[PDB]
Amino acid sequence: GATQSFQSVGDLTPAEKDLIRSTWDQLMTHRTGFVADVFIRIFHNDPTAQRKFPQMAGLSPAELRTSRQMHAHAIRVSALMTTYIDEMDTEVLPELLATLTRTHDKNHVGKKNYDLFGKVLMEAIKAELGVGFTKQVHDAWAKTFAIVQGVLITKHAS
Amino acid sequence: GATQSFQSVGDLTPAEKDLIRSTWDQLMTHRTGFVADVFIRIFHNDPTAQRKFPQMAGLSPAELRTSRQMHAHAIRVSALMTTYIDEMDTEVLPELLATLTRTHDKNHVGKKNYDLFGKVLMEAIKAELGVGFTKQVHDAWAKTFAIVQGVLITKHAS
Ligand code: HEM
Ligand code: HEM
Ligand SMILES: [C-]#N
Ligand SMILES: [C-]#N
Repeated sequence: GATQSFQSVGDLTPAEKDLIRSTWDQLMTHRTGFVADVFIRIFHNDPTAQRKFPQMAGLSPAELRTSRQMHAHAIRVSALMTTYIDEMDTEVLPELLATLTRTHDKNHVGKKNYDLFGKVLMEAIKAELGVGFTKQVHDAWAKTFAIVQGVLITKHAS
Repeated sequence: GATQSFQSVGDLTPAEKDLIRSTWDQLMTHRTGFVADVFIRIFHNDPTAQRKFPQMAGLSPAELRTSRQMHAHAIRVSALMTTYIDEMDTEVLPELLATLTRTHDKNHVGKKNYDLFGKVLMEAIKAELGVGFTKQVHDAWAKTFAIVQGVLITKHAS
């Protein structure tokens, strides 16, 4: 329990920061790719997943890769993520994220469900095996998912 | 009452279409501009407005132009609108719009509230008085707000 200075308290650093801008560009050639991929994977270990997304709605877990009611979330979330990227240390990062915390905080998205996304995201970054991408991204992206994920709070405000 | 072919049944035409792509570009220099402007206006004639948006939440109708919890909706909705623009005759326009129809259809957004947005949008286009912009945009944009607005249905499905 805390009541803090609420900002994404230190967004890595300029030296670490810069990478997630030029890396995002590379991995977001594939708006339907990297994210729909990042998602079919989360759905394979977790059960709890495929039922809490209204439009994927319990119809067929495993069969995926792409088709109709899923190519929609592939982009929907991805241009809006290029909004979080664009607002990296730009004031409206609090108010932006909070309307999104209003979404997830409803259903029952918490600390369990979050460490599905954030380590399957780590695996997506392996398939772009252009040899050993530096350990500063293996700190940095881990440091981002640690401070940007709904600024940690969702149900954390008593 | 109908059960139709549901698509945005004829998105104007290539001849009319083209304009809303090169016009969108001009008017979406100002992501916080044109939309926050398009919105402060809706709020001046309608009462019903300023209370149904969770983040503008009843605190001060008239004072606006910009500040914190409103510069957030200014962009949020605008990159996602460049998604509808980008998907003009691209299959995922049904599934894209429908998750958005799921949002508005909840509260009580209907045919009344819609002809606030769509004629205040007409007025925004006047302030870009670069002399008399052709009557084909004064058909076309009127023809778009007539077929893209949550593909008309929201509460229209019995
Ligand atoms: C960096 C990670 C994530 C971000 C920033 C993100 C982003 C988004 C976005 C943009 C939306 C739409 C919000 C709106 O309605 O305005 C969304 C929807 C959703 N998210 Fe998160 N998401 C993330 C992680 C997760 C995780 C780990 C869960 C875990 C349960 C999750 C579950 C959902 C659900 C249930 C929806 C509803 C889909 C709908 O009907 O539109 N997301 N997310
Ligand atoms: C071309 C016109 C419009 C479009 C495409 C549009 C788009 C959007 C978008 C992108 C959202 C966020 C949906 C989400 O949660 O994922 C939104 C929210 C909302 N819209 Fe619409 N809008 C339009 C017209 C209107 C009108 C005329 C009303 C009338 C009442 C309205 C009221 C709302 C409300 C109540 C919100 C909730 C804001 C929030 O808490 O995020 N909008 N709209
Ligand atoms: C969010 N998915
Ligand atoms: C929608 N505003």
